[PDB]
Amino acid sequence: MIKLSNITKVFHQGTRTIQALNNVSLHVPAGQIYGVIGASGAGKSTLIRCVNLLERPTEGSVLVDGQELTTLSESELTKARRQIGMIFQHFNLLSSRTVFGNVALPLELDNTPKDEVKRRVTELLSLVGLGDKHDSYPSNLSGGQKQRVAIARALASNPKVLLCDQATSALDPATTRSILELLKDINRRLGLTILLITHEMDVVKRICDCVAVISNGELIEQDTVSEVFSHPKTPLAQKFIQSTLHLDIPEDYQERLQAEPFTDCVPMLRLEFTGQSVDAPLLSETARRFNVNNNIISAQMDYAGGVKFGIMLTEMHGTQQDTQAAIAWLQEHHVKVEVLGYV
Amino acid sequence: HMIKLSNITKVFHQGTRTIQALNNVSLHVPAGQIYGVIGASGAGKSTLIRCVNLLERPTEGSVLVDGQELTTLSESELTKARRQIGMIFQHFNLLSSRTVFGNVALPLELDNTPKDEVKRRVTELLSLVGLGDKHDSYPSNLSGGQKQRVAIARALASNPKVLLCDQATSALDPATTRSILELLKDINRRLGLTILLITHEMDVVKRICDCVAVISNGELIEQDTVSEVFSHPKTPLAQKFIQSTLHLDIPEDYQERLQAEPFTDCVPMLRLEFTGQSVDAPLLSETARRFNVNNNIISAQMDYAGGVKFGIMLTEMHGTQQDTQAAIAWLQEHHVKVEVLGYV
Amino acid sequence: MSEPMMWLLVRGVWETLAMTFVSGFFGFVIGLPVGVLLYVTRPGQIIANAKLYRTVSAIVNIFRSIPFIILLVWMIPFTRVIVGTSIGLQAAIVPLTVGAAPFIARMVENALLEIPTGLIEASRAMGATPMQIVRKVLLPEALPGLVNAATITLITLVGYSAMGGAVGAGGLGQIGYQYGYIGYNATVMNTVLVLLVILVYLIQFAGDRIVRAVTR
Amino acid sequence: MSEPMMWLLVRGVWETLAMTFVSGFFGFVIGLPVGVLLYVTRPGQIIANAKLYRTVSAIVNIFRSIPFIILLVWMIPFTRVIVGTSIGLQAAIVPLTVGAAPFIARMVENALLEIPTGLIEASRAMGATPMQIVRKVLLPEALPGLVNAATITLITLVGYSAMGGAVGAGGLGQIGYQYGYIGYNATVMNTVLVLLVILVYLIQFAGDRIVRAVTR
Ligand SMILES: Nc1ncnc2c1ncn2[C@@H]1O[C@H](COP(=O)(O)OP(=O)(O)O)[C@@H](O)[C@H]1O
Ligand SMILES: Nc1ncnc2c1ncn2[C@@H]1O[C@H](COP(=O)(O)OP(=O)(O)O)[C@@H](O)[C@H]1O
Repeated sequence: MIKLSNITKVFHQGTRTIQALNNVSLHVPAGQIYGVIGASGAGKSTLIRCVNLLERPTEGSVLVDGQELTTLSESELTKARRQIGMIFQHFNLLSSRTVFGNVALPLELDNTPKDEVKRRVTELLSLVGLGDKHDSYPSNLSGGQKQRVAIARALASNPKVLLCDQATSALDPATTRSILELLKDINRRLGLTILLITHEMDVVKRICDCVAVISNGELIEQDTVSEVFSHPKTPLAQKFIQSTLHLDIPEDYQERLQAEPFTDCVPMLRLEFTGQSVDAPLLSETARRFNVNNNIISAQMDYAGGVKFGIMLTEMHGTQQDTQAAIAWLQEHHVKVEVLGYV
Repeated sequence: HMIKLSNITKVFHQGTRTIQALNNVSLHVPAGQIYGVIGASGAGKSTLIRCVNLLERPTEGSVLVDGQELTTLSESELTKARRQIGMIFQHFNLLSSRTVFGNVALPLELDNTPKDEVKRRVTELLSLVGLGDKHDSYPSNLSGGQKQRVAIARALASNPKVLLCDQATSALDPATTRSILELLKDINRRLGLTILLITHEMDVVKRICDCVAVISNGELIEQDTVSEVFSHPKTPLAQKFIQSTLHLDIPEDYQERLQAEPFTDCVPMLRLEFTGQSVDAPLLSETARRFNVNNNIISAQMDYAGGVKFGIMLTEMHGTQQDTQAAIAWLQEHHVKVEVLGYV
Repeated sequence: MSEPMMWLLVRGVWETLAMTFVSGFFGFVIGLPVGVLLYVTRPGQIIANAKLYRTVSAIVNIFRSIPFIILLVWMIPFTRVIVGTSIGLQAAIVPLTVGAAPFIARMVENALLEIPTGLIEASRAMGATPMQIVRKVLLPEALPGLVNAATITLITLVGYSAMGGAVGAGGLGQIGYQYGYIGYNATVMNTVLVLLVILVYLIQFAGDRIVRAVTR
Repeated sequence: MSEPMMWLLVRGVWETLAMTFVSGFFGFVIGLPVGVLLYVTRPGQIIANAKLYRTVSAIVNIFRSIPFIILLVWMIPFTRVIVGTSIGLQAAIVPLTVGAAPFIARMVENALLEIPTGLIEASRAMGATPMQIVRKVLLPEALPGLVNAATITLITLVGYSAMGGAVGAGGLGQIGYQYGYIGYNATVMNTVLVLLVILVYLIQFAGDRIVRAVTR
């Protein structure tokens, strides 16, 4: 649906040149949920705008549904923008309208028969579970409830694409669950191409099929979710995976931690597990086989896109010949073993 | 005992309806110690702390600081009392109009002090907090932490015996809350300053607190020492907070599968408490070899609270109906608390 | 307490009202369009001529600076060339309209800068015309501030209307002037004062309450 | 222009600055404490009086709701009793400040309300007394706000003092009323206009210069 090619944008502000995005190219396969993760000022907000041209790229190419959006009549670009729905962090609804009317607005803009907008709005409202809430104002609604109105309104046009700007960025984790679950059931049911940006790796997990990772206005990794969570290529990606998995090496350890082996030391290890590795009784096997003691300082395990992964920080008590033997055994079994230092 | 709160009960009438903020809350902060009060938002933390200061009036109870009674007192007495209790706040409460310097000095101006000590006292307290560079800056210029240093130095101006903290690190980032808390920590150790503390963040508690009360809905549910609360938590809620500080996530997929009703081809999912004795003891590695069990670790963390090691594990245990029953029992003997959350 | 007198004084109450609202009305006719012109023309906004906003905001300002009587007096030749007369309300509502308009527009602009941008953004992404944004989004969203604007416009105009008595615009203010500044009949001066105080409150209770009803 | 006129203008320019600035001062000596004591009495504040507030708040609203000219005229007896005159430069100042106090007090409280309540809390916590908290904390914090109000008050007082020249306060307002209305010289009117506009821009520009001077 979305193919952005070599897209770069420079802002004109303050006698200062900023790169919001630099040589950015992104294909999103029709039918798929595609995340973009990065940091504040990393250039994602700029980017997601570039799709429906809420921002004009200083160079590069946007095309949606085969149609290049860069050179367009402002009157053709409205018609173009019918096929791209959008939603926002702060939900952006008219306080002056009800749930119903708020959804009917985009239908109003490009003129639709009184009954057709009734049909459409009323349908999209049950779809989002707001058919109960028809007459309410945004005053009386939940951040989630609002974001559901926001969704229904995005789909009024019946588009081929749904843009999400930090769409969950402020929400109940519980409710963040419900809205992403809903975006998903729309992907699956309706074949709606979805592109979203976030700083939250947790949403990237939940509904994304692919994920890009972006810095200094360039996105360095483009892969599947499975790949990136399990086999992060860039240290920065790893760091993000240290957000999702919470791995805390306690503070007493760093002062306690030795760069090289000292007499009567045991090694400290970072063990990274992948897929089947993760359900394996690998450490309990090493207890018996190599007569070693694994002490676990920290361990987390997580699903990302149908592949399990996990990391744990452990001590290993044993011989030099026993320890060197479990570690190898572990490696042969595809635990990644990294020796952090000594305790 | 430096500060003593006794049967403190505070009620409010806001609406038609009448809410009870605090019910028979009692706690003693021994001098030279750092005391945390943790709880959910709306438990009465903010009220509780305030009473000590009589920024709030306890409906009934006793408030005793440095031995001196407060509740019934003369407003001119309450001023000299307040010279003994410094306070800092979540929203840093600095005058936007004044320099970091003069901001500190304002409490010194409240009772009249010669300009000479002020220049002295303030320069000192600023070298303490690490702002000495910044004497001439305006708060709008400061980053979040810098403001709290100012607020701290300012509360320390009167050279008070007791420092109160109202969610004092709550708006800072993880990085700064570490550096603020450790700065407070020093003042406690170096100057022996007494600290009362309120947080919603258990992390704040396990970092610098000696004692901890868990408060829930105006009530104190668990009162013990930090060492004692993070090790052998006597309350489910207490466990909830602790279980939080160490970030322990049981993925949705597990909770969905976990069922307290046991089935066929099922293994128990159980959560394990380790205290300082059992923390470094290789009780799981042993337990495999001896009882021919497979230990599957779903997540786990070890930490320190109050100079004491401890930790928690969610694992599933793979073995024979007997083998499983056996190794569980061997962990209980070794001071692992074994609690079975279901079968899977 | 003359029945002769009371009826003129009660003709006066009509004199303010006509003067207040007809000006208020025409003020907005000019004030409201000019107000959206300012708003949308500001740097961040839709049309965004910082050169056009500089011009219009200047016109707006110098007119707001002129105190009203000085504007009322200075305006007579023009008031006349317009109405053909000078004394009397139908002439007074000329300088009373020009008194209000610039004062209004700045309120409009300020009332539009009140609604969160990014309803514009949400809005643009839907294919929204600039017209459509103003009409379909901006104005309806600003409304409780548009009504509060008029309550202030109107209440301001009553007092403006009364300065016209000294210049013989012929309203409750003129009765206070003639009888207060010269005659000093004590019952009419007390009555004129209370009448007008009463008129401010009614204007505000009406608007103050109608705002309550338009919000959400 | 006649040389006896140029010299007459220069009285008015003075008689205007006179009235406006003096009225201002007295109006603050009053509205300021009124404002402060309107802020405190609200629910939740240092001394919370439901009823005391209501009384002071209604009366300021009453006083504020009387269009100035009507205030002046209704005040004729007051003025003479206190001044010994209803006429002239210093007579003007009585009504002119009574007309300023409600503006000022309302503004002062609205300025105080800009100050985050946690500042009070910090202050009581240091053992500061309700007087200390005002002069040591609250006022300093709204100084930009308050200086803004002063600007806005003095400007208001110009228009007020000008309308005083219909009722013989003298000043540039008198000069306009006579030579723009009673009988007309184009030149004299036109330099009355222009003088007044400049007095306002100067009053505005200066205030902003002060407010922009307060530290962020
Ligand atoms: N309209 C704009 N004008 C000027 N600078 C902008 C504008 N939008 C964004 N920027 C700046 O350029 C960078 C673009 O990144 P952005 O799209 O905001 O990514 P993020 O969503 O991670 O903040 C930001 O650091 C921002 O400060
Ligand atoms: N000044 C007040 N007026 C009315 N109700 C209050 C007031 N202060 C607290 N409450 C109520 O009592 C509870 C006391 O909690 P609070 O003092 O805010 O501590 P916490 O930090 O636990 O929320 C609040 O949840 C609130 O509902």
